[PDB]
Amino acid sequence: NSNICEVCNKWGRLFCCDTCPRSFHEHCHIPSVEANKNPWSCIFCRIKTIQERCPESQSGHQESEVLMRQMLPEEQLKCEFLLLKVYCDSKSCFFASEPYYNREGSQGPQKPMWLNKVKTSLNEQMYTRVEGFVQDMRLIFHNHKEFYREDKFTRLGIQVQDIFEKNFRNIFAIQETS
Ligand SMILES: [Zn+2]
Ligand SMILES: [Zn+2]
Ligand SMILES: [Zn+2]
Repeated sequence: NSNICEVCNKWGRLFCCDTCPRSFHEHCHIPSVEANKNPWSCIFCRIKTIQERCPESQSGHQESEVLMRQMLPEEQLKCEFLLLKVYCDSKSCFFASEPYYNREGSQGPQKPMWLNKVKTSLNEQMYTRVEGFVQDMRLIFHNHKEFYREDKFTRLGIQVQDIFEKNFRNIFAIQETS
């Protein structure tokens, strides 16, 4: 196995996947690493199995159809993995925990949102459709853009949203367009 956490790139108390070389901190994996289960397969492995069992799941889809899907187990898993893909970027630190807002010339968002809140909402099965999860995720970046206005710090929201959007298109096999 790997000697660092796949998500945060630090050593520590690591749980090792049995079907690939990745390792994880307990709460870096999503879902949190399962208590028993020998062997244990990580989320990357579980996502790969879905594709292999239904090759046609990789043909192009329309975003509007994807968002209306019910959060059955496979969609739940895909949203977990997309969330994990954002935490994999170090710039996710800025959007992880509950923000606060006191900047001259700006007002905080009406509906604050952050990664750990989305993590909890997945864990607690609070989303009934993919649209719920994607809306909260895009809301994180949109709040940041509006609040920071012309400060160059706005760019951090563009950068992390780009990671989200590329991974969304990959994981849910969105039809490629020009
Ligand atoms: Zn970690
Ligand atoms: Zn694995
Ligand atoms: Zn099939």
